Amino acid sequence: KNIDGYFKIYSKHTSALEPLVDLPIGINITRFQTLL
Amino acid sequence: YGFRPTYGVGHQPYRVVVLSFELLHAPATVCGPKKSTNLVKNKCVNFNFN
Repeated sequence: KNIDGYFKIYSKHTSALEPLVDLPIGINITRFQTLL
Repeated sequence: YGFRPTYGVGHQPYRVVVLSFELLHAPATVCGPKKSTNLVKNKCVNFNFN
């Protein structure tokens, strides 16, 4: 999720997800790509 | 320049450092030093936690 210039993510390993990080990065994100 | 140790004060080398500040529409990351005091209990007092 990215909103108001902050990029924060959630994660949980084996329920609700805990917060994990946050960046004050203010870039404009429009596309998504994964790598393996 | 040719700086010599026997030159006058007007000709001595001087190191100059200039600090610049910039503000934009991005979340700022540089701020100034804060304060922080002690911690009393069992008394009706004013507090400020972050």
